[PDB]
Amino acid sequence: MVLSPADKTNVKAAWGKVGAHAGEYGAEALERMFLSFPTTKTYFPHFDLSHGSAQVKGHGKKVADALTNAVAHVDDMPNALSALSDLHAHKLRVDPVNFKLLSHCLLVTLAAHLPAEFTPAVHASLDKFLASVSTVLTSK
Amino acid sequence: MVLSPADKTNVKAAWGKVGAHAGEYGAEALERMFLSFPTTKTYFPHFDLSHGSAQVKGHGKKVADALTNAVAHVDDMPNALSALSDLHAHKLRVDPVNFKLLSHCLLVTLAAHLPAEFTPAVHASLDKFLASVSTVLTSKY
Amino acid sequence: MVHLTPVEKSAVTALWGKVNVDEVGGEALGRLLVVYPWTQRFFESFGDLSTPDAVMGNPKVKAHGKKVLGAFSDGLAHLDNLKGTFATLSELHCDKLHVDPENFRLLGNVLVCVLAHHFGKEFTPPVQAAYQKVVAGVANALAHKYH
Amino acid sequence: VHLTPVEKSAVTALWGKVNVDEVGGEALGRLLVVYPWTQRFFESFGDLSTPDAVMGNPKVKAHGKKVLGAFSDGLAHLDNLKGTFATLSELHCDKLHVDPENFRLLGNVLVCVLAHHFGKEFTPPVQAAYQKVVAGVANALAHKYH
Ligand code: HEM
Ligand code: HEM
Ligand code: HEM
Ligand code: HEM
Repeated sequence: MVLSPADKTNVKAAWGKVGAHAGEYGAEALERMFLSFPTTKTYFPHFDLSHGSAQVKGHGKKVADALTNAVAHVDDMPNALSALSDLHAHKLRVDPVNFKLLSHCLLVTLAAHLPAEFTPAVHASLDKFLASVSTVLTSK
Repeated sequence: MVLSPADKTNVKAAWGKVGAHAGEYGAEALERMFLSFPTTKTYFPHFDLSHGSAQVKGHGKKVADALTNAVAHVDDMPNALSALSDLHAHKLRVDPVNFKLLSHCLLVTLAAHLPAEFTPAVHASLDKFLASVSTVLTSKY
Repeated sequence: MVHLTPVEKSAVTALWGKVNVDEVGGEALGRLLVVYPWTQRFFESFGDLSTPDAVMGNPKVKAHGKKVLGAFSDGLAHLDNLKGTFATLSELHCDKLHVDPENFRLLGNVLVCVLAHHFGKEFTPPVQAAYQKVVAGVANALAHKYH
Repeated sequence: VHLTPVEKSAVTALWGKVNVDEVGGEALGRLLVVYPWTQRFFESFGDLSTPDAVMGNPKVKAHGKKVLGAFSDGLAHLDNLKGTFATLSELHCDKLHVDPENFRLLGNVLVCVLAHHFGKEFTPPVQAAYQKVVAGVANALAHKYH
């Protein structure tokens, strides 16, 4: 997308209260994705995707930290995520629907931990953000 | 979509061959859309939408020039298109599916007129471009 | 669809019994309007919709919100066929309203985001999965006479 | 979405001139070039690494012909696309897990290929007729999800 200054703050604030819960939320969001949309598992063939699994956990953390670094470089995401882009778009060839699937599950995950800060405005701002991240990661 | 250097070269090169035919190509693309996808006509509830129409053909050149202007500022687009962002996203509230439709119709137009430029590589380049244009016109910033 | 297992069928009504059928409808639709601003073109008859709190505060959105849940609860009743249950509604939304069917998916996602906002960790991943099956079948039903 | 009698005629009039050895493989090829994530379904097909390699790929062109066929098949059976594509639907959704948006993408690349091939003669109302076809095909190929 193209983030409004109001988006940029709301996203840093909202993803500011995740803090140490990054690997928990990212673990939840993945599991939510894998259950709700089982096709997504197809990209993790030899993975242990069980509840509480160590791999979903470790991977959950890797997801969440990428986002934390994204929010940081929000004005320059394509440069910041250029390694991840080649991975998800050139090596892994992930179908764009899957990014919609995971962004929804992160959004659902945040709604269920941050009941206070997850207002209509911040929800919208987070949506734009995750869309923007999805855009970068789907292109070479 | 972020438009590689290769993309930027391919769009300029194939949008150049448009040139004088800007209004012609633009008019046709809007027409292709209006007929292929009836639901899009309602964003122009006061337009004369008949074949050849002075409104259609006149509007299509504005599209083509906003695009020429977009090609001119590929690296600086959300500012070059700041007006159109509020026009289409804020005020007109256009469903983003439509930009997919017009970009397509634009592509189909360009494939009809420039059959030597429309290599698969350029097709791809033009797609990422049009969809980049569309992303800006559907953003509130 | 896909089907909802008996456990999924039992986890869903349980949660759906705690949701205020008179206030959470306007909560879902309201966020659809603010999260996805282009959908505000379908509800121009509803007066002020220029700011988040206004859209949430606009009374007609609230009142029209209840009708939404109406249809959804109605669809919860008969997972037998959402297609038939939403035949009337499909024709209204599709042929007469020209609402792009992707917006169906979005409402069913905002709804799910809204359920998650109320019920915290009671909205577990398996409860989410079950609901995703419901908002999918419903969005698919509504878009049946485009097929 | 049901073509008109003059739409149906323009449709078959144009399709009857379509080089069935080429077009299918040019559309699938451009799908692969324009939408590179679709390559994931085709690791078996060999070199898909550059546009030219994709376009010149013998497996792309070959398989493309089978694509065109099912389309042609649907062009004759416009009144029941559901059953006509019922097996391919089963195939693309449950074994292949292709997301239904890609069916719509491919249909639109076929329309782009047609425009490339028949220039002016791929007129706006002809395109509209074809849009109703590829939509119907894409809808039929996704009936599995329904
Ligand atoms: C906001 C969206 C996403 C973010 C921020 C993200 C971020 C990441 C990160 C940080 C890694 C670590 C790998 C590395 O650094 O080498 C990774 C790997 C990976 N991602 Fe994601 N990703 C996203 C979306 C997706 C989606 C939607 C899918 C598929 C459903 C996906 C599939 C994969 C796969 C298959 C790997 C490699 C697995 C392995 O290690 O074997 N990604 N991604
Ligand atoms: C490549 C994509 C697009 C470009 C470059 C573009 C550009 C433009 C331009 C240059 C104008 C002229 C504004 C003026 O001078 O008054 C305009 C107006 C307008 N645009 Fe487009 N636009 C695009 C997509 C769309 C789509 C897909 C729709 C709806 C189907 C749309 C709806 C409108 C409407 C309703 C107006 C004003 C018409 C009126 O006066 O009522 N735009 N746009
Ligand atoms: C996906 C789930 C949806 C459900 C269950 C649903 C259900 C309903 C119901 C029950 C009504 C009331 C009909 C009446 O009272 O005559 C209605 C009306 C309406 N719907 Fe929704 N619908 C859905 C999706 C959408 C979406 C996504 C939009 C727009 C973005 C939309 C736009 C409208 C409009 C404009 C009306 C009539 C407004 C009025 O009467 O003033 N629908 N729908
Ligand atoms: C949009 C209309 C489409 C049509 C008419 C179509 C038609 C066909 C046909 C006729 C076959 C041959 C199956 C067999 O011989 O048993 C096939 C297989 C296949 N389809 Fe397509 N398809 C479409 C869309 C897509 C898309 C968009 C993708 C990928 C993004 C896809 C992925 C595949 C794959 C991987 C195969 C089998 C290749 C192999 O077995 O090596 N399909 N389809």
